[PDB]
Amino acid sequence: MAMEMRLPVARKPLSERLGRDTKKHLVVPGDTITTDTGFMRGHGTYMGEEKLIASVAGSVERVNKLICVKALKTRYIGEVGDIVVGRITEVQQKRWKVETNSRLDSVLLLSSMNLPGGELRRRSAEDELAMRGFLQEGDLISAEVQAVFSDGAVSLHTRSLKYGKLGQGVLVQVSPSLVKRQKTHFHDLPCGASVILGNNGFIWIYPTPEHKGGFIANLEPVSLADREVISRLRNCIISLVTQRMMLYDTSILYCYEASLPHQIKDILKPEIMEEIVMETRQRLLEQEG
Amino acid sequence: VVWEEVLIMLPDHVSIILLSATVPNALEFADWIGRLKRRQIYVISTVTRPVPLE
Amino acid sequence: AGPPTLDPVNDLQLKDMSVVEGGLRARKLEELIQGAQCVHSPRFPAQYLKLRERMQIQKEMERLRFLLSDQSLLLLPEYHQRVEVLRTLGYVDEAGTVKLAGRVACAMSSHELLLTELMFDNALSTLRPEEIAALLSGLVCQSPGDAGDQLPNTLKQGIERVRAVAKRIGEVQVACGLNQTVEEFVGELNFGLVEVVYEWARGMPFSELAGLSGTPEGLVVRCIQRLAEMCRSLRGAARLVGEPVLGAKMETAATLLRRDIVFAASLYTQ
Amino acid sequence: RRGLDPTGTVILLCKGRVPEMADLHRMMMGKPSQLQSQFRLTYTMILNLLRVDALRVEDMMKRSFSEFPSRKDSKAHEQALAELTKRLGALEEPDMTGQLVDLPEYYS
Amino acid sequence: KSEIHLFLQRCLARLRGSDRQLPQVLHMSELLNRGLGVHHSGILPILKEIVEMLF
Repeated sequence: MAMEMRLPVARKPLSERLGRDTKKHLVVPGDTITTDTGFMRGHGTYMGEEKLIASVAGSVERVNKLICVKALKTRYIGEVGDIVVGRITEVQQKRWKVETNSRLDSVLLLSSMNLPGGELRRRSAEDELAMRGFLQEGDLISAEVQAVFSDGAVSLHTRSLKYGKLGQGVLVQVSPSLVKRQKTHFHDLPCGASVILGNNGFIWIYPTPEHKGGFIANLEPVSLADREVISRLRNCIISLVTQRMMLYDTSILYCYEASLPHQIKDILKPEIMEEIVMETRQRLLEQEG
Repeated sequence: VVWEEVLIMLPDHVSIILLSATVPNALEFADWIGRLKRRQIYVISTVTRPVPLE
Repeated sequence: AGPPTLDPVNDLQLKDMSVVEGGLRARKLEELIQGAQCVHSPRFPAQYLKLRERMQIQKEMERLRFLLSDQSLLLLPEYHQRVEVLRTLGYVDEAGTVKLAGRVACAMSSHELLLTELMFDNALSTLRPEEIAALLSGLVCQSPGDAGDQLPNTLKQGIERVRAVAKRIGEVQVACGLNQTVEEFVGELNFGLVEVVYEWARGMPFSELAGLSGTPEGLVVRCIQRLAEMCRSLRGAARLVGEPVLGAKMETAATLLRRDIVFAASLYTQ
Repeated sequence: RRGLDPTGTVILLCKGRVPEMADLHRMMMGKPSQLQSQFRLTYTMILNLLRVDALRVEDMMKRSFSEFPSRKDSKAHEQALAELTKRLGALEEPDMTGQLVDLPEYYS
Repeated sequence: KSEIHLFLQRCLARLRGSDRQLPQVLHMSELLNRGLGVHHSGILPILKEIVEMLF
């Protein structure tokens, strides 16, 4: 124990460490985008006088009639059939309110919820009294968006077996633009734990559920060999998410394997992160390429 | 195809009651329904339709 | 050794390439067998029988795996040919990932292919609501088509800017592995009920509408309530893209279409 | 109705020519057609099932009724596969050395 | 016929006057007066269920 005290170091700009030239088209608000006979405005732009004027910093992406600008920092926008993770912040008479890093709050209707029992027994006003008992304040769920309201609000449902209240683990919050769209956002990484890559920016890390809805508590001690894996994935996720890297299964597996040689406690330094991110970059380069 | 798609997508907590009108090969259609779902079905058929008509 | 066998090629005049080629393999195989080595050794028959039995065993297990295999499905090649046509168009990108243009079509009711390309390829989004409420009738009118030469000059242009999109989707439809002709694909679209819904939407009484129109007024109301559903579902697409220029004249058309005869329905409503 | 009439009658009215009775017997006196299947694919089903991911197109394809005459004995199919694969290991390797080198080519 | 004209009187007169007098509804209620009826999906649903109401 020495309580090391280093000194701040000036940042090196322009990313000269690798060296690349962009071939894209970049704009800033006020710039006049192509103004041909007929075009359709996207999200990020607006129209003035016979002019398509960009309204946010980013890069233009067009698919065959459509000029739009993709910003690099926004809040989550809901879409149909999108996996999200949220937390209960208000319990109302006939609904809950969930925060999922959006411009508003998200509503979980009582009509869409896997009540205890998991079968056809009954649904009446007697359940309304105890609905506010089990889904209390500050709990974690994992649901799926149902529909889009008329003011940007999102309604999310829990009509499956893989959805419901979550258990033990750790949570890491990042920006909701570093999660890669896929067809399987549920993963069972062969390390000793699992992960859910929420499209809204919520990353949940929990141990594998041994064999085989919130009915089971399982509030019993977790083995020592599982915590070290969860801490390793927590630190690796922070490392990959920070500089640029877009997140998905192979990048996390690659960095996890790359993180074995030295201890989990000592990886917080600016350079050890660099020597791991560069190694993952080149391993991805020698595998994809 | 509408009926087949519904029947496959229908969950296992519902007890369906099919009402056909004397379909010949009904002894295996309910076999297939009773095997797709972990459920047991019963088949009833009659003869001698009343109010005879020529 | 055998009586002289008739020539399968020359004696019976069967001038089939397969027949001649199979004959040549048979003669070549007999010649090569005449120089065989294994026939001579001590236990050729027993090990030959063992090899035969083993070959049948391998064949039986591979047949059983093929029976319990996904490639055994009948229409799976058709499903693949119906996926490649959905990928050549920029809807699906690579191996089960859907683009943004592929998410607009999911939240529709009918004619997803012809309607998303119309939303993108700008041919309707620069017209007044009372007209685009008439062009959209050609999809679901379900009647024989005979237009009127007294219609405006823009309608005689407005009709082929969607048949061109039909003659743009048909070529990729046919040359992708599908067995549906391009012409019968364009034959689905007909424009019998195009002018009547126009004066109907402008706000003219139905009494002379039925008289002038050459069709009974029983399918008009159903075509209307079919049209109003797609106009109610295009709002979610205009909102998803973020282009309220069309989403405003479409909302005006939607409120301009709701009459009171449509909602009459039955006797004991209330 | 359930006895609420004396009898009932179904008159066939031919007004243009003789109705070719020989097909009349095929329809009146003849068992109904077998319950076949007309499962087919359209863009709407695939598009709807691609966005949400809880099923697959192969699952609805195989669990349909057109594959019933094939999948009725599937469990027996993999059971026989397992038994036959076990029976594979019980066969000693035939001799391939010496003058039996041409044995596989001779078999072919 | 009095029963027909009173059931039809309480059925048809539940809507606007412009729609109350139309060639289809007069050409159908006239044949309904004599005791006849034409039923197919090419007529108005309110006129569709009137026939089965009387039948």
